Formats: sequence, structure tokens, C-alpha cells
Amino acid sequence: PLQEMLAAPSSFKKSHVLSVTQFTRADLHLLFQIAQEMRLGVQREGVLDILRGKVLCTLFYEPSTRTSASFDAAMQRLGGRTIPIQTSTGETLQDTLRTLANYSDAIVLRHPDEKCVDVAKKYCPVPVINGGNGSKEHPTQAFLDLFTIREELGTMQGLTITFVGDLLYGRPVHSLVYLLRHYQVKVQLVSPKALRLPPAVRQQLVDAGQLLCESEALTPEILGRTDVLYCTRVQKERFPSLAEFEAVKDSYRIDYSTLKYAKPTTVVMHPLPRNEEVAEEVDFDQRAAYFRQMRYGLYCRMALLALVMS
Amino acid sequence: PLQEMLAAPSSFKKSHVLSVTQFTRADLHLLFQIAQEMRLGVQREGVLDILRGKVLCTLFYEPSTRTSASFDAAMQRLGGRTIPIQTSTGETLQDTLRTLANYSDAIVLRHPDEKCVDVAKKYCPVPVINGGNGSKEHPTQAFLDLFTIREELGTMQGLTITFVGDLLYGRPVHSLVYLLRHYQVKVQLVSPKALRLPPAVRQQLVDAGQLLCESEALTPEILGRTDVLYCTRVQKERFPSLAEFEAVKDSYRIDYSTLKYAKPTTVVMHPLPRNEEVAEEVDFDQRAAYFRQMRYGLYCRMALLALVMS
Amino acid sequence: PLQEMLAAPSSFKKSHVLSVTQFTRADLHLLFQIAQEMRLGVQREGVLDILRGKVLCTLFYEPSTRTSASFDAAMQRLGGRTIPIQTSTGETLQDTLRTLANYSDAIVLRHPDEKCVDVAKKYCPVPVINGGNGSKEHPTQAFLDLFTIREELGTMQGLTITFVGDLLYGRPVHSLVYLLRHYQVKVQLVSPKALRLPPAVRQQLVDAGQLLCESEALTPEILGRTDVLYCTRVQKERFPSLAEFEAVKDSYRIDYSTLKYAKPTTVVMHPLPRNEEVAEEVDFDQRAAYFRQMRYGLYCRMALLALVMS
Repeated sequence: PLQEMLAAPSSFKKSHVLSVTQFTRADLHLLFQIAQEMRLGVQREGVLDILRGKVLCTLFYEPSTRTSASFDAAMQRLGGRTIPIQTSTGETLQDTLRTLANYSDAIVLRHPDEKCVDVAKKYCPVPVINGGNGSKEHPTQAFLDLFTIREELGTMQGLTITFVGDLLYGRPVHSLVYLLRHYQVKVQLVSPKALRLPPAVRQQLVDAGQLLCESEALTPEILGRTDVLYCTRVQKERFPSLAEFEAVKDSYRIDYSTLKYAKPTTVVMHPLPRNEEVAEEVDFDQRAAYFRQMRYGLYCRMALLALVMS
Repeated sequence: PLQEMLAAPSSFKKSHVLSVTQFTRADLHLLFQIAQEMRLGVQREGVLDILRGKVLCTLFYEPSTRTSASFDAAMQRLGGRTIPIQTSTGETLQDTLRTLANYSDAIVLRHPDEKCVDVAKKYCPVPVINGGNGSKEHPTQAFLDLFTIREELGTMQGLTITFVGDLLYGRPVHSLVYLLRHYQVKVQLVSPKALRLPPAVRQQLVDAGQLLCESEALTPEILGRTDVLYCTRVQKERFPSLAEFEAVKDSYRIDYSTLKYAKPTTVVMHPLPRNEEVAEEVDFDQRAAYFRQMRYGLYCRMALLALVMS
Repeated sequence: PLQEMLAAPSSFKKSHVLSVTQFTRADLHLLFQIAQEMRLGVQREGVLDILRGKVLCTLFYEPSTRTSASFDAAMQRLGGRTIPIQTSTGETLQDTLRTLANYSDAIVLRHPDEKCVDVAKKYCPVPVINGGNGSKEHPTQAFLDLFTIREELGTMQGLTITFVGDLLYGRPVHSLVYLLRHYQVKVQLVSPKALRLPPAVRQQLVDAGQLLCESEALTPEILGRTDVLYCTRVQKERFPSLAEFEAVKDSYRIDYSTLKYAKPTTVVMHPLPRNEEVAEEVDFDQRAAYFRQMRYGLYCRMALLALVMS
């Protein structure tokens, strides 16, 4: 049933996983199927059998424990072997990739240079998974985000999604807008005017018939119609004047006074790490899904690794 | 026989392991039984079968190779999988614990903040083993210490234990006094007056009918009645005047001129690392047990991991 | 057939691997046999069975991803378990070795002090593999180098080997000269006069009837008779005057204008890392063997680990 679904055909098999723009609605539907199966297999036996004999190497030039350990644990729970590497940007990336390709069957790469995906494509002779390229894309983060929504709420039809915070530099938002192109959702965008979406991402939303509201304020009416409250970090450097920055924090902080205006079923998401824009007092609330996000990311990356490495 | 003893009931199963004050004489007797079995299993097959399908994550905010690699090797020799994380104290500990709990079935945590155990108790949804909380407790170090004594000398009745060095800041001593509450031992305490035991730990000893001698000098008579010479590091910062500090080093240094006054059967212990308070010239001496300590700690942590994770 | 060849007798079994001067022509012939078998086993099943139940610990005091990950991947592909340690030169090496010997069945050690091999011999109770001792020796690098030549060109009789660059501080060259003592090869040595071989290594070559040419220039005639072009890094510190250093770079740089004077079958080798002394424009050329080197090193280290740990 799982050996079945992994028998199926996919763009993932033997492929680099560098951008969400490589994958179709069907690609992701199959992936999410396999991720449900992965969750069942693990719930019963802990470490499965899919990838005995396969070696994954993780190559992180900047540390991101959530992502690197997620891939480590996914590979090992597939029954594969992992080689975790920590380094910093003097040997070039293309030399390191070609070095490590001789040891492993695939590499997860996170690197401060967004052109790293291009280097990986030109030089690396094994599949590379893009674990973050200068903060431009992080495709499995987009995957696990979409999956989180599906899993927590059921069908995508009818949903209203509210992105809050820094939507200019918040690329996980942009990647997720792309993945939502296939769905009859409405979207609200709460941000200062200085940090609205890039005009082309906004244009992606109006083109799909999805842009509902744009607002600088996180209001009880916006909150009352939110099925999904996807928050982003808002860093002080994005503002010239500190006063502005704190005004915007206090406005956007998800705490109990903010959740009271929400729905009983509102899913609160966050790619993490967070500063104070989601209060700790909310972590135990059923609607707080940002730790369940990471267990969903476990099952999605098991599926992705199974598909890429057969 | 081992599947038998792991069938048995214990406070360890599914529990946080944060303090020695959580465990009874029976708890530790069972643990030591299982540790003897672990040593046999490993002596014959290297990597056992107990914890296939289980994932342990080690989370060390300060490096301690002896402890982190001991737990890595214990888990893997149980047939489980390990995810070793190195980080430093900006994401909070409770967020990191909840992140990693989605990947592993338990976490070993070492952290500079002694309140970390409380954080782990409030937030973490998988068992946490306390690998050292701001140097206040290190329970498996206490376990392997008691086990070391048992293993090297047989029965605890009749023993004289001599703690030497810095007994104020030497908490492994305090934890071990607690674990020795059950035993008819006598204890000698050699330290400067500035670094005697905390009055309550001393009071724990007189209450048990165990305090034999307190001395600022490491004397041939104290040495002649020592079954166990447990040394601690003496750091220069614990003294205002350098002269005092070196006087105390030279007095307490375990070398050949000091061992000659000891028994042929005196077990010399040290939690490690050491500076010069145990001379290298003594390392090959049969009585030098501070490297055998760590192989005993291997078997004890295999037992503890087997019990906690079933 | 592999269980056969590992049944055979070898100086490797249970031995420290510290110097090329420990091993005979037969030792290396057997090793290369087993490495061919390792390549076949892995090509069909990924992770083999040879060393289930064995634990290897890697202990690198300076990072060298190519070497540490090569040994990690070799052990794991033998079916053993690995414990990778990263540290820096306050606990002594002999204390760390004795600590870790209680957890693993062998240790790969790389350390800035060339005397580390002596420390390892005096104190460590498990086999130690020398992964680099203050840049004096790196024996498995020599092994994989010789194997690379054999594999790419067939029989050693008739070959001309040309070492280029910094032959004084290039010890992999010296180790490889030693390993070539058994073979009817000719050797050319291209280097500035300031960086010729040590007189005793040169004397090793004339004693074997092998020194063909010594030159400060990399000439079309030297290139035309090169079967193996083994390049070394040339670092700016080896020259007082920058002008000299760049003159020597430009002279020695392997690029297309330099390869045109070579043979169609010239194997270009490099221990790596490289600066600019092999141009990127050459990496895709069939003759560029410095990434295949590392896959050969994978199979050689699998063989060496299998032999040392039975």
C-alpha cells in the first residue's frame, strides 16, 4: 500500500528538489498521500525499511536545527543512514558538493547564497534537496505548511488564510501563495505598507481570484473570518524608526486578547523561529499548531526522501 | 533474562530522569542488574536489539564529549538511532525542546541554566534525561559512580569513602552522598575549610551515621583506611590567593608518594575532567579506576535508556 | 569471496594504522583486492553487513570534511555505527582517547600535533587510524592515491609520474614515493628550487632507480611524457616575495593550455583542497580524476576498516 504508492510515477524520483515551481498539484497530492502512510508506519514500528542501503548527507552552512534534525530523523526513520555536516563559507561549494556526492546518495543543502541551487544543478551528480538558499526558497517548508492546513482543517475549499507581519521578506508566504494557486481560498494580508507582498506575488493572488483584503491593522473583523492565521517574524531591522517597529509588534502580537476575536477553529501557524509575535501564553491552546507543523514536516520529508531515493 | 528484567516495573519507564531524588534503592538495584546484563550482551554481539525503532536526540548547549558520546554510544549499542545536536544559548530552550520532541522519543539535555529541568518538565512532551543542569545535578554520573564502587569492591557494607578536594562546588559528591544514604559506609572529607560540604549535605551524613572524619589534610592515616578515594577538581578561581591554591594542590595530588600510604585495594575515582590532582604516573596503576568509570557509565546508560524507552 | 578475503591474514587486523612504513607490498595488494570487492557490494546493496555490531568514533581536532565524512560513510556502509566528534586543542588528548576507547571499537584521529600518533600508541587501548598528524602523514590518503593510479591506468610498470608544485611541504607526495618504492616507474619533479623534495626523499627515488627529471618549469616535454600529473597546493606563505609566488602559480596552473601538451590518457590528481592550481574549466575533462579519487578513497577505507575491525 506504501510500497504501492512508492511504485507510482513522480517528478520527485531521482530529482533535485530546489523550487516549488517544479511540482504540480498531483505531485503534492501524491506526496501528501505517502506522508499519511509514513505517519502510520512510524506510529507502529518507529524505524521503517524503505531506505536501508541509502545514505543521506546534510550540508548546512548556517545552522537550522529544526530543518537539519528534521531531515536527519526522517532519513533514519526510513531506515537509511545519515552523515550530518556542519561548515561555514577556504573550499568552494561546488568542490564540497562533488566531494560529498561520492559518499552519499543525496544531499540536503542549506547555504547563504541563493545561487547555491544553480551551483548544485551545474556540478553535483546526486539529487540535492534545497534546505534554504539565501532565504529565497525553502520548498519542503512550503510543502509541510500546505500539508499542515489540509491536515488540521480538511478541505481547502472555503478557507480564508490571513498572512500577518512582514510579507515582503517573508518568503515562506510567497512559496505558499504559489502552492495555493490550485485552491479556492481567500487571502487576507496584514502588514505595514512598507512590507506588503512583492507586486508580482500580490498579482499572483488577484490572478487566481483570491485576494480578499489588504490591511495595515489586525482587526477583529479580519480575525473573525480567519480559518488560518499564518504569522511571520517581524525583525527590528525592517524598520528605520524603533517606535514604528514596536507599534507594529504590539498590533500584530497573537495573544489571548487577539485570539478571542478569532474562530474556535482558527489554526495559528508560524514557520519559526519566533520572537514575541506569538505569546507563550498561547502555546497550549488547541489552535496553536506551530509545533504540530514540525511533526507534519517529519512525515512530509520522509515521503519526499522515499520518493527522491526510490 | 534481559527481556525479563526489562519486563519488570520501574520508576524509569516513560519518566524524566532529572534528579537522584526521584529514585529508590530498588530503582537503582534493578538498573545495576540490567547494566550487568547490558555488559554481557555487548561483550558477545556489540550492537543489541532492545531499541530498534527508537530515536534519541542529544541536545548539548555546552560540550561534554564524555557524556554526549557516552549516550550516543549507549543508544546505538541498544540498536536505536541517535540525532546529536550541538548549540549554544536566539531561540528559547522550550521552543527547541518542543521542536525536537517531534523527531525523537527522548532527549538528553545539558544546559548551563539549572532551571532547565523545570523548563523541560513544563514543556517537553517526551522523556528528558538530565545530562547536567548548570552543574547542580548530573544523575547518571551519580549512578555510574555508585555502580563503579559496587563493581570494583563488591558489597558496600564496611567501606570507607574519602572525598578529596573541592567539596562545596563538587556536586557529584553531593549526589553520591544522597545515593549512599542506604548503605553502612563511613565517609571522610578532605578539603580546605573554605570548601567543606554545604551544611545540609554534611547533615545528611551525620543523620545516616556515616561522618567519620573531616580534615584539611590528606594524611597517611586517612589514606590508610580509604577503600575509595574520590577526587574532585580544585580550580584556581575557588581561592583568592594563588599561594593557598597551590598549597592545596600539592597537598591533595594523588601521585605515587600518596598512593604508597593507601591500601592495595583502594579504588581511585574522579568524575573528570582532571587538572593535575591525579598524576599521569598513576594512570596505569590497577587502582586507577577513572577510565573504567566510563565503561561502567556506558553499561548504566544503556540500562537507563532501555528502561526509560521500554 | 569477500568473507574469504577478510578471512585472510593481514598486518591490518587489530592494528593501529599510523604510518605507510607499517605495511608491505602484499598488505596493500590485499587491501586493494578487498576495496574492489567493497565497490561491488556497495554497487548492489548500498549498506553491507561486514561490521554490524562495531562502533567507530571519529575524533577530529581540525575539520577535514573530505576525510571525516569519508570514514563516516565507510563505516556506515559496512553496516557499523559511527560517533563523530568535533573538538579543538582543557582536556588532554590521552584522556580523550582513553575516554572514547570505552565507547567504540576504534578511533580515527586527526590532530595538529605530529606526536599524536605516539600518544595514541602509548595510551589508547583500541586501534587508532591516523587521519592526519600535524600534516606529517596521512596514510589512507597515500593508499587511496596509489589505488587511484592503479585503477585509472592498469599496471604500474612503464608509468611516468610527475609531481608538481610544493614538494617540500607536500607530504602526500613523500608518502606516495614511499608506496611507489615497489614499482618500475619514473618520476619527474617540478617545483621551485626553494621547494624541492627533502634530500632523503629524493634519495629514496634515486635509490629505487626512478628519478627521471627535476625541473623548475612545467614544460611541454615534461607534460608530453606524463602518465600521472599529481598536483599539490602552493600556498603564498611558502614564498617571501609575492611576485615569485604568482610567477609560480601561473607557471604550474593546470588549465586547457596546459593539458593540450599532455597525453590523452594523463590522469590529473590532487589531494585537495585546491586553490587555483587546477582550473575549474578542467573539472569535466575525462582526465580530471580528483573527484574520482574520493570515491576510490571510500572503497579503500571500507576495506581498511573491515580489515582492522575484522
